[PDB]
Formats: sequence, C-alpha cells, structure tokens
Amino acid sequence: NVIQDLYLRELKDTKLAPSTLQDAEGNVKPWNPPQKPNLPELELQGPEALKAYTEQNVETAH
Amino acid sequence: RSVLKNTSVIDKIESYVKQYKPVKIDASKQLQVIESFEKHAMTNAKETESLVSKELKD
Repeated sequence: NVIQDLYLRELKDTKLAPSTLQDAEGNVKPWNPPQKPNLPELELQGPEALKAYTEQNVETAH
Repeated sequence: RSVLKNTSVIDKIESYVKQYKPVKIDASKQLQVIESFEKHAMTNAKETESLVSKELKD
C-alpha cells in the first residue's frame, strides 16, 4: 500500500545518480612505471687487485 | 578487476604491467672479472701446492 507508494515513487523518480570517473581519480593513487632497471656495476677487474692482495697482507699464513 | 566497477583503469594498469613485463633484463658481469681473478688464484694455489708437496717428500 504505502509500501507500493514509496517503492513506486523511489524507483521511478531516481535511477540516475552522479558518477564521474574523473572525480574518482583524485581520490586514488596514480600508476607510474618503475625506475632504475640499472645493470650491476663491474668492479675488481684484472689480477691487479689480486697481485696487490697477495702482497698487501704480509700474513699469508702464520 | 571484477571487484572494481570503475574498470577501465584496471585494464590500464594491466596493460602497463604487460608493457613493462620486462622489469629489468639479464645481468652476467662475472665473465670478465672472474677469469682474471681465477688466473692469479690458480697460479698461487698451484705454487703453494707444489712447494709444500716437495717439502713433504723432503
């Protein structure tokens, strides 16, 4: 009765509400791509380090 | 994606992930330094080995 009146009135008279995707964007985090896929740095090239190291530590066995 | 009702940004980040699906490529850098190190190391290793082996029999 009154159930029908409200049901009818509500359903009919509102069935669109605001909904803008752009407004949503403000409220959410932005996708941005990773940075620095940097390849590892190469170090201690040559036996220069090794010859230095054999000499450098006097105690090679004591 | 089926949770989101605003889906057309889940399609965006899906495509961003699949775009950037290489997230960083291969690193093998131990192929120049490892061999140099190995030559000096091997030389010293063999020298010590031979010296003490000689001494053992002595």
